[PDB]
Amino acid sequence: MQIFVKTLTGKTITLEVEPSDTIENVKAKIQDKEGIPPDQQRLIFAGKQLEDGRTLSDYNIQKESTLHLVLR
Ligand SMILES: [Hg+2]
Repeated sequence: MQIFVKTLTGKTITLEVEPSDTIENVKAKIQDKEGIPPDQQRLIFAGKQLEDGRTLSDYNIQKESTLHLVLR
């Protein structure tokens, strides 16, 4: 499914992911696509900071959802 990642620069990146994917993989996808080191990625959804060991499904993130990316 497709999801959006809104960065603080005003750029929104599109990503193809599965609800079963882990947050660490999502960060991996972002680094692969935008080159942002995973260690600097702070993802937020619904006011919650996402944890590397959890999955998108754990947070109820569905298609067309928008995550927020703040660089650490
Ligand atoms: Hg938002």
